[PDB]
Amino acid sequence: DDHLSIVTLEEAPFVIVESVDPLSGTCMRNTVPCQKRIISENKTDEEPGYIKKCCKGFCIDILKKISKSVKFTYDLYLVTNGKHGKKINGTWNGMIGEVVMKRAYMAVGSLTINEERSEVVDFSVPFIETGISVMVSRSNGTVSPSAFLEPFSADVWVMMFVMLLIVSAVAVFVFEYSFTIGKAIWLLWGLVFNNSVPVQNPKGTTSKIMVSVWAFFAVIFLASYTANLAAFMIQEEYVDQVSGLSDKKFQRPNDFSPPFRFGTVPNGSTERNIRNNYAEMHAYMGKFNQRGVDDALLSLKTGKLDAFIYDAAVLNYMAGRDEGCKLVTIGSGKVFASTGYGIAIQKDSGWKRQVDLAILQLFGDGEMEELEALWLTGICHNEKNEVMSSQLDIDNMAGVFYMLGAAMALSLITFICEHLF
Amino acid sequence: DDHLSIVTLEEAPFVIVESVDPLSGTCMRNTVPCQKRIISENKTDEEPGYIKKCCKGFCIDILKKISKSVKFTYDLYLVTNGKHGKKINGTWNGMIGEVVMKRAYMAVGSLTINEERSEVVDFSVPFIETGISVMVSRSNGTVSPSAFLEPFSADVWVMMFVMLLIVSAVAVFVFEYSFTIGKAIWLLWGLVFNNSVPVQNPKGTTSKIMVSVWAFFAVIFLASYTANLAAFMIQEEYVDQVSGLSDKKFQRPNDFSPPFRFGTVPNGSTERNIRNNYAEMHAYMGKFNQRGVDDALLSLKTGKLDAFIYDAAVLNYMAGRDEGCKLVTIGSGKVFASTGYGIAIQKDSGWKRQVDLAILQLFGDGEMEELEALWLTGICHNEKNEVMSSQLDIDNMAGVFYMLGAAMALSLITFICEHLF
Amino acid sequence: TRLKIVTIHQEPFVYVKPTMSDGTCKEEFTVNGDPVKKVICTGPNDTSPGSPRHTVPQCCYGFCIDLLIKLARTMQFTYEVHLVADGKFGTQERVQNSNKKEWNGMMGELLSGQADMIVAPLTINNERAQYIEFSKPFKYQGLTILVKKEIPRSTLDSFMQPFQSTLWLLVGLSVHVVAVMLYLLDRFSTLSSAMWFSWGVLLNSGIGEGAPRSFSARILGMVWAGFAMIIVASYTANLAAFLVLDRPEERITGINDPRLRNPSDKFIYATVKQSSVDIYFRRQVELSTMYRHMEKHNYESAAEAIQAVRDNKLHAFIWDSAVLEFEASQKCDLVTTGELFFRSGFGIGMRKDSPWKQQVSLSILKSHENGFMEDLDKTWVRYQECDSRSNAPATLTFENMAGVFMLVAGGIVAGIFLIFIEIAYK
Amino acid sequence: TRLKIVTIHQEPFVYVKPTMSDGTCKEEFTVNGDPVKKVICTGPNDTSPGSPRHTVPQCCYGFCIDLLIKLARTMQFTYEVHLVADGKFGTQERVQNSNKKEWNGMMGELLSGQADMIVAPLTINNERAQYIEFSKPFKYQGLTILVKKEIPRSTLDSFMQPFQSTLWLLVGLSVHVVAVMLYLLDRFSTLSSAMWFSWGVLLNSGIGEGAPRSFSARILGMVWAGFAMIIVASYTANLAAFLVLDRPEERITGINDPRLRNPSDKFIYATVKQSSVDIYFRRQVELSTMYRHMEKHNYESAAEAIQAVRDNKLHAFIWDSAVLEFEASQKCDLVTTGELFFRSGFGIGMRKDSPWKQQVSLSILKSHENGFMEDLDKTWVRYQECDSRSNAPATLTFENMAGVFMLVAGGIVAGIFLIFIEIAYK
Ligand SMILES: CCCCCCCC/C=C/CCCCCCCC(=O)O[C@@H](COC(=O)CCCCCCCCCCCCCCC)COP(=O)([O-])OCC[N+](C)(C)C
Ligand SMILES: CCCCCCCC/C=C/CCCCCCCC(=O)O[C@@H](COC(=O)CCCCCCCCCCCCCCC)COP(=O)([O-])OCC[N+](C)(C)C
Ligand SMILES: C#Cc1sc2ncn(CC(=O)N3CC(C)(F)C3)c(=O)c2c1-c1ccc(F)c(Br)c1
Ligand SMILES: C#Cc1sc2ncn(CC(=O)N3CC(C)(F)C3)c(=O)c2c1-c1ccc(F)c(Br)c1
Ligand SMILES: C#Cc1sc2ncn(CC(=O)N3CC(C)(F)C3)c(=O)c2c1-c1ccc(F)c(Br)c1
Ligand SMILES: C#Cc1sc2ncn(CC(=O)N3CC(C)(F)C3)c(=O)c2c1-c1ccc(F)c(Br)c1
Ligand SMILES: CC(C)CCC[C@@H](C)[C@H]1CC[C@H]2[C@@H]3CC=C4C[C@@H](O)CC[C@]4(C)[C@H]3CC[C@]12C
Ligand SMILES: CC(C)CCC[C@@H](C)[C@H]1CC[C@H]2[C@@H]3CC=C4C[C@@H](O)CC[C@]4(C)[C@H]3CC[C@]12C
Repeated sequence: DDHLSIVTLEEAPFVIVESVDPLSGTCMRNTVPCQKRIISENKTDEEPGYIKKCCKGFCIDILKKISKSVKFTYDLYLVTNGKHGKKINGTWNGMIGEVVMKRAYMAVGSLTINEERSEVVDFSVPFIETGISVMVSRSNGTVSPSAFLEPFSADVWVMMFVMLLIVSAVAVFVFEYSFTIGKAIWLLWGLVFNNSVPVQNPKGTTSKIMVSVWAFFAVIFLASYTANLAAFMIQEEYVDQVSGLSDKKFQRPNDFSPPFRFGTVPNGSTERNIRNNYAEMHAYMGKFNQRGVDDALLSLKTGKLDAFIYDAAVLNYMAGRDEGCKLVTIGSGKVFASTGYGIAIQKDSGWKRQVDLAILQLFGDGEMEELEALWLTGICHNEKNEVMSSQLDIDNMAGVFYMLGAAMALSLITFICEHLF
Repeated sequence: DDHLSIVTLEEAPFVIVESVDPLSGTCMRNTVPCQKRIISENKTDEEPGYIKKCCKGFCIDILKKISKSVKFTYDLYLVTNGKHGKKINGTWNGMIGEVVMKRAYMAVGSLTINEERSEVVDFSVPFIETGISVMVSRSNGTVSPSAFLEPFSADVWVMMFVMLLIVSAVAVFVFEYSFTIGKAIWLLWGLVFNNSVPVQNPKGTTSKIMVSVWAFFAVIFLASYTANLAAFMIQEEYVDQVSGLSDKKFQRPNDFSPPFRFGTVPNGSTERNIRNNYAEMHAYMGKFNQRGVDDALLSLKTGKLDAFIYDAAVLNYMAGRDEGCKLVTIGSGKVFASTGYGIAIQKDSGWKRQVDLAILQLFGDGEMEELEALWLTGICHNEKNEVMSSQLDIDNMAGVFYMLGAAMALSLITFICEHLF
Repeated sequence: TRLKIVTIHQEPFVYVKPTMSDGTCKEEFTVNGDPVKKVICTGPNDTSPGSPRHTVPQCCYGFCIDLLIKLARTMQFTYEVHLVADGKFGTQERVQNSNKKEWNGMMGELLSGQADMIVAPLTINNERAQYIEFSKPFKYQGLTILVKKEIPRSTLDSFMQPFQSTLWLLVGLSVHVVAVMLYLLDRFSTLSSAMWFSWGVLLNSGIGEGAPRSFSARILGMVWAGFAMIIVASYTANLAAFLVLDRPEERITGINDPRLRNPSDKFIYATVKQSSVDIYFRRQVELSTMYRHMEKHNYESAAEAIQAVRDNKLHAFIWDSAVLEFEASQKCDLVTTGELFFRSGFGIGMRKDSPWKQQVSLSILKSHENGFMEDLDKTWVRYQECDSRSNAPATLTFENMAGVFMLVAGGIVAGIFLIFIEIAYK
Repeated sequence: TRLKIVTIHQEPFVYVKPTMSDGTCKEEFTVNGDPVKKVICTGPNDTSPGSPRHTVPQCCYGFCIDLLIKLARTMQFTYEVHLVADGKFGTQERVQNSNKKEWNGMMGELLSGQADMIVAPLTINNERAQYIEFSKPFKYQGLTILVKKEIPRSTLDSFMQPFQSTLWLLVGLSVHVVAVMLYLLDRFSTLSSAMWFSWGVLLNSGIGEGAPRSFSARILGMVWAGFAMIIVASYTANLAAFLVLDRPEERITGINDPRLRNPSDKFIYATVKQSSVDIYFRRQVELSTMYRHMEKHNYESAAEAIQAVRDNKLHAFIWDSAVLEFEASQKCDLVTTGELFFRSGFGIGMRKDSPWKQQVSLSILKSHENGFMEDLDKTWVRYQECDSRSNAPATLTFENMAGVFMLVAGGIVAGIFLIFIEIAYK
């Protein structure tokens, strides 16, 4: 028979559950209902709740179209014992607990493909990339102090001053054939910076021609300096908090400033991988684990937790759905372990080929790339660079005061150098 | 039985026909077959061709999902006697010629709903708005001569030159208690326009304070004048060639400059409406009619024809798919007669209700608004405003030369007014 | 012959105004000297009658009214107009937890036989077409979005804005420090003419011709000229970036914005209760998720919804283009943005057994081909009071440059005090 | 034990180098002092055989090669590598107008038994998965678009650009006219000191302190100051609009682009012949319409396609992100844009009856969990030679400000002539 059950877990946008309509009593249109069991009657096991839910998402719709692809009906129900699955005491739990104990024959959800979960339960072709990701409230903002020199590169600035030296040293050549070099530097330079200052102009007719062909250069200099200026004085270079998993901070949390509060959700594949690859990290991070992703988000916003490690796809989804773009994954979406969301199957079953072809037909005809944007998209998904419509504080405009202070001190250095020599 | 034939006309993006694959010999995937009637063997009628055509598009996809909605199969064939339909000599032609002679029982294509076509053949709910539209090679480019005064309105300019008189008439008050008003106007005004000119500064200490609190105003004036400046000097106001159908040009083509070359495709609903509503226009435009829309586009680009009138939707499609945005409908997509593309049905048939309710779920669920962008979208359909990255010719910067010439003449007027008085 | 007609109030289509004197309103003429035809409307004093439940004989006029009069002369029938009490277009609901479904608004009365003809901008829809048969659309349109635009959040209400107030101080304090070092580096290698160089290099007023004399102070004066240029050029460039904000943030483009997918505290949007847009929202697959949001924000009618959009009470509104476009044309503060989704026009619904479907459809098609309602479009909604200011840099009005006038004015009134101080100084 | 492996040349995955001396290439080390492991490649010289119609021994190295060596030590098998002669990934075609369909490229040999293991960036696909079974993807990726960016068509190759050359003349002619009227309106109510006011008001050089004396000429001098400000401010604002060309960074955004829907003379784009993208083009409903276009522009391999993109021969290219991103990181002239559509990773295909599918899949998953190929990613493709700060304003290099330097230099050389002329003048 083609009728086979489907089991899932209420979590992530892939599995979002909705209740029944008060007036209709049924799920909405194009909705396959769901099933769940409840435990009551004190110590004994009571009858199941048999509340029929409406649980859908980016995986459930794929289940719909593969159901029409292979022409099979099904029903949906949820795991009650366990969430993801751990081979605790040699017994699988959650998703794998259901699959190895049969009575499911299928499993659709955010189940991570890995060797441990595959040795007993083979997986189909993954339909979306995922893995491990670290997301933090990585947001400081550091305007580079030399943002007022950025409009030109150092090569151009230095060539500007060597020209100002070799033009003022000829305008006291085209003018000797009381206007010395000390006043041609002070003229030729007061034209570059608008024409604010009081200068002492030449008097020969061929030297005013040179001051003019230099004032045109000043006009182009200030036209091409100030072209981008209020976008260089507002451009903040955010510094990422943690370079990666293998950084010196995570290796030795203790020998630094008070260690980063980083954790995960225990009894999951993310903790499963980290305990194997980094047991020393696992020993410390066991104390910072939290029940769910919502708890992690609240902890990060409140500041008690300052880093979170979890599945890549879910964290990527939660990044774009935040009040502001404060929370962002480390590495601009960097994944330290590439896996995929597969469909759990019983070993040596002929449905695997059908499922693989049904999944790949979506890649081929490209009818789910629009489904990618239908749900997994947020406001923060398109950051508006670092420039905005913001005032200029003293934080922004403080490479000009450093230069003014540096000359405020070099003038005194050369003052004493005069008064002794 | 539910099997009813479908007829169509090869026209517009709704009906685009492709041949069979040389290696496969059949239509592509998801392509309903099409048939077209052929005539040969000199005067007599030859044997049937039975060519395997693949006619698809927007209306064809609408037909596909309405056929899946109502669960009926069909076949597609093309009209050869007539294209759209004219009740010539009391006999219907084309689409209506087929429908009144049955052998199709249905009609999907670029068919316009109107009373004459509806009195004999009822139409379903239209799936897209359309009608009559005039498209021309609308182009020119008129940079307004006073684009150098547009950064501020007239209130602000006049109040600037009233404040300048007020300030210069007090800086020779805060300065009495050789610097007369003639030099406070020439100072207070040489600061507004950068500080290029040679001025004669005051000498009292409380008058330099006024010149300074005015130089700060000059700094804000030139910061807010030049903020948008190179977008006002480049902003071209295109003038539409024809206001509308009922303009004095179309009413009396002859009593003007050589009359506009405007025509259509004869034997169609567009000419059908115009001969009724404006027969005087029809008499003149009969000589400028052309065989097909491609001929119209080529004629407009070559310039022999300088206006085209046709169905709204087709012209809107062709506007966005041109080399450049030279061709565009008059009125920015204005339609002078609102109609819709309906489906031609035999009168007193129960399929009309089914067809209406099978078209309307496309509106309700919104699964064809994406179909709207799937085919009917062009590059010029989005445009890039009137500002670009373009040099400034004289045409752009010729409101500054008009002002310079006008002062070049007012100075001489006041020169002779001195030399006489 | 005798026909009963229900109508809803819609500003670009149905102008409703309570009658005065005996119960007949004026005969005011249009701009082109044409009379504004009126019809009697025994309509409720206020929407959802309640305590003032009185059928005032108001007068109605507009696009639909002129269409009614044209069909009245063509079809030779008598009619009366009375507004719907609930003031809704119509949706399908149930009461008392019963299997049967009941209609609202127009179909809550037309289906009951209380109304024979429906004349209102009623959008064609599946649930609407199941119970009544619509005629051909007399005006094709699609849903659109009206944004607030009351505050584009880049409003120069002050010209001191480009810099933040602990940088104005530190620019106006770094002038005196550099002056009192130009003076000291020159004295020990005048004070008024150092303090004048220091300023008149910043403001570019070119006032004060004293230049630092000694080689120590020419370096500091040179670098202060550089500092003055960078300060003033940053003020100028940042003011421009405030004014060249003619492209305001990210405008919603159709029903595509991710912010529409997910409800948020800042972003709020809704439509009219029991309207076509509600059916579209529940009728879209992805739109069931945020259906929770606007259910608490939905307005009873579009008039107060648009009033909320004008004020800082609603950000984005969704409604038929033929209404929102007209409202955006009458008021400059409100504009519409985004592609027109749900391109479903209006129409005239008919009863299943009403012997007028074919002939009324032919009548409206005839009105299309002869251009009668094109003239109605030009007469009723073609004012275009606003301008296509989009893709066009704005012009800085007065009250948009009033601060600099107050600056120079306040400089005068301070100078008349400073002159007393100066004469007293000697 | 004995296994035959075919591989294709892909720069970020497969580096191919013809061996010299006896037939082994160098043992060059990486940046971190690690040896670059090599394998023997009996592939055809210069892609197609041509004149060197022989499988010349070569050495291959890269990401896939290191994955091969890891699986070689784990699985304990012998292998040899030889490049595919046709140099294609593989598509399904027919010959001699026969019903049977034949494969080319990798599956033109693996399906024939000539290859046991496939190690190449072969995208997983339906037509590809029907004939062979793919393992788990060892690198998930999607298709992306690489643009030319060689010329953004807003390149200031001169500073005289902001004005057109019949406005430079008419600004440099309107100086002498206004000078010779300042002089005449002053004389009859000097010429050198009028011609100096006239210029030094334009350039803002502040040179020449003569001011027009008579009331007639002060009006003309005032308006010439206004004209000079508007001229120079238009030059400045238009230069800025040329330099602030950050907007042209907005280019083709994924497959969803109207210019991709329709072919055009200007816009040309294509991919590699008989590749995954060709199948996706024919596997897409809307993409059959313009499939005519790239059929005449498609390239034999991605290397020469990218070379064409670098030059002015191809505008937009479509290929796997893992390749185009690396190429854009190595060369600053090429960057990629658009969302990653068709997010289908690579994989290792297997024969239907080959008894290694499960164990090879477990091996690659184990390599994922232990972070071996994360180290491979850092070693092989992580150079990041190009700046990733897109939408960051650029810095005007030399050769991007060389014209003004030549302007002042030319002023010097013309001045040494003008000084001879002036001394001779007296
Ligand atoms: C000896 C020679 C003497 C020469 C004297 C020359 C003096 C000429 C200079 C004139 C400019 C001074 C105008 C004063 C107006 C105050 C505005 C205010 O308080 O409101 C703003 C706050 O203001 C701030 O942000 C704080 C600024 C501190 C004073 C600035 C001193 C340094 C100026 C450095 C100048 C460097 C220029 C660089 C070029 C750019 C905010 O506005 P609001 O919130 O809407 O409140 C309305 C304000 N209202 C209450 C007034 C209605
Ligand atoms: C008595 C007192 C005397 C005072 C004298 C002061 C004089 C100071 C003024 C100096 C500026 C003049 C520099 C000349 C350079 C020529 C450039 C050229 O030919 O190439 C360009 C064409 O050029 C044009 O478009 C035509 C311009 C005509 C000459 C301009 C005269 C008016 C300048 C109005 C000035 C108003 C300033 C307003 C502020 C903006 C194009 O470049 P290209 O295609 O890459 O070709 C390379 C060029 N190359 C062949 C040289 C390599
Ligand atoms: C006189 C003089 C010189 S010589 C010089 N040489 C290099 N640079 C820039 C630089 O080193 N870098 C830019 C970077 C941080 F990327 C590296 C300069 O800015 C100057 C100035 C200068 C600059 C602004 C001024 F306002 C003044 Br006064 C002088
Ligand atoms: C002195 C003086 C005055 S008084 C005046 N009054 C009105 N306008 C503008 C105007 O009338 N309109 C803008 C419009 C076309 F929309 C209508 C001016 O430009 C001026 C100038 C002026 C302006 C630029 C100058 F450069 C100089 Br000198 C003087
Ligand atoms: C009191 C008072 C008012 S009412 C007012 N209305 C508008 N603007 C804007 C403006 O003038 N702009 C110049 C621009 C283009 F930059 C924008 C104002 O600045 C003010 C001031 C104001 C503000 C700061 C002040 F310091 C002073 Br004194 C007055
Ligand atoms: C000979 C010669 C060359 S090589 C060259 N390379 C770059 N640029 C750009 C530039 O200088 N810019 C200043 C900016 C920021 F606006 C862009 C040039 O202008 C030139 C000139 C040139 C051009 C016009 C001339 F009039 C002269 Br003389 C020289
Ligand atoms: C103008 C001459 C005489 C002296 C003043 C030098 C001025 C122009 C410039 C030269 C390079 C500049 C520096 C460039 C980079 C940095 C590094 C940053 O961490 C602090 C600011 C600082 C240190 C800038 C201060 C201003 C600075 C020192
Ligand atoms: C500033 C004092 C000395 C007056 C001299 C400048 C006067 C005459 C200038 C200022 C604004 C100028 C006008 C700006 C606008 C227009 C309208 C356009 O269709 C033709 C040019 C024309 C008509 C210009 C003519 C000259 C003008 C009126």
